[PDB]
Amino acid sequence: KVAGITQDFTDGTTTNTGRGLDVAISQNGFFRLVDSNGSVFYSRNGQFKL
Amino acid sequence: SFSQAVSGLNAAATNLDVIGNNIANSATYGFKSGTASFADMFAGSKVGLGV
Repeated sequence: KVAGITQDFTDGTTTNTGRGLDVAISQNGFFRLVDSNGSVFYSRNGQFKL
Repeated sequence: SFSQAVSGLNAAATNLDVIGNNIANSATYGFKSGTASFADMFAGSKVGLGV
């Protein structure tokens, strides 16, 4: 029986893109996002816009 | 890549031509000597783009 899928949470590299509205975390942490329903989510992809 | 180089070449060509023009016109009467004035070019990032 498959007990579960387990994810590896090691850090990747740090690609430089030169854009203005983007950030990247270098240690443990997550950005907190709020959807339109009200339910909160946690993420690590750092491409933001207006 | 080529932007740092072709802009420097285009700047130095006009800097040579404004010297050659003075060297040619050093014998006329109502002439005033010219000089170029450059300024660097920057994007929103930190490295340069030329001149």
